[PDB]
Amino acid sequence: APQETLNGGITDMLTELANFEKNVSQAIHKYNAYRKAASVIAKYPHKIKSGAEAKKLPGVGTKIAEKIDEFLATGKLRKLEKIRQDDTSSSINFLTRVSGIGPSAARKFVDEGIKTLEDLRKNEDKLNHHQRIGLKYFGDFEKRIPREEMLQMQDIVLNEVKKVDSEYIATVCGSFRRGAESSGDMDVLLTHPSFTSESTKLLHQVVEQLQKVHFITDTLSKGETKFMGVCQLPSKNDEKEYPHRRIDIRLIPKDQYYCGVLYFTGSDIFNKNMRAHALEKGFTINEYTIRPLGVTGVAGEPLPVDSEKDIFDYIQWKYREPKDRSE
DNA sequence: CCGACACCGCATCAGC
DNA sequence: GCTGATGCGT
DNA sequence: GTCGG
Ligand code: NA
Ligand code: NA
Ligand code: NA
Ligand code: NA
Repeated sequence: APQETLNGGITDMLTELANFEKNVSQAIHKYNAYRKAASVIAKYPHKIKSGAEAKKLPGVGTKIAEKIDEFLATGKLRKLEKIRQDDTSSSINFLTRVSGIGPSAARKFVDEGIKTLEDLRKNEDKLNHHQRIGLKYFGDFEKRIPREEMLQMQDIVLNEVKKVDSEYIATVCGSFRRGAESSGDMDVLLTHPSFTSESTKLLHQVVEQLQKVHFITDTLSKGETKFMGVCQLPSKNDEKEYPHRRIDIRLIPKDQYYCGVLYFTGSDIFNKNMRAHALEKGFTINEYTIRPLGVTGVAGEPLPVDSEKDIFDYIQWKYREPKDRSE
């Protein structure tokens, strides 16, 4: 985990570029290209001396190598400096930081003169439900969640779920499950023996109880299988109130639950490699199932999975702890 | 050279 | 009103 | 923007 001081200037630059591609130029693939470049460089255990050196890293190509050369010789990048001062682009880029406001909404807003949160605040009528909530908790949503708070949050979630029906199975996934010391939000995977792929309010009852005890404070979206909202830990009489947090709850069929827990636990890298290894072993693993691949490439019916290990067993790969799934 | 870069639930829009 | 497409987010 | 069939 090389200190940012190594190539932080370079990594910051690529990430800033990444954001403008995504939020202003609406070029999602260039956005991911810059992210990938910044990721590989952020991991590089050496202070980069030239673009040629960086180009050796997978994800860093001709254009980025050239930009690195400019940054190393001048300490900046003309194209980035210019776009920072651009009132329109900087505003569009900024507005996307509000949950619910994507590249399209941000452009539409800036086009009609709405460029700041203050502007947004004065124009509630132009915001949909999600966006109003995103505006309401703008600061809180950008704050991270200490593991200690994630544990208290888990305590409430697991308690209320069991209270609704002791047969529910709930698992808080994400980096939190891998042992991370901080999380950006809470991702809860829920299932019930009564719910399977080929079988016929399970989610509603849980969301409702969480609201009843005033843990869940707002709802961004809610259907029969996925809830996205806001929650807040109860504050101690006198204590500063805790920040509002983003929490998602997904109801998944029992027979596909562990493939789900596996995937949403990550990391994104571990998923890539495991899915790779699975292929060569003659298996295709996605978010919902693991299936065998015949000699001509024809996928067969999904294999029974009753635990994460079952998945690991199928592809000959000793079960690895979540704490060791960094890659 | 030029297509891939993931799949999908929900809220909401666009077209009929 | 219904159906499909789009925006957004994870 | 980068990769690769
Ligand atoms: Na490269
Ligand atoms: Na946003
Ligand atoms: Na954003
Ligand atoms: Na019971």
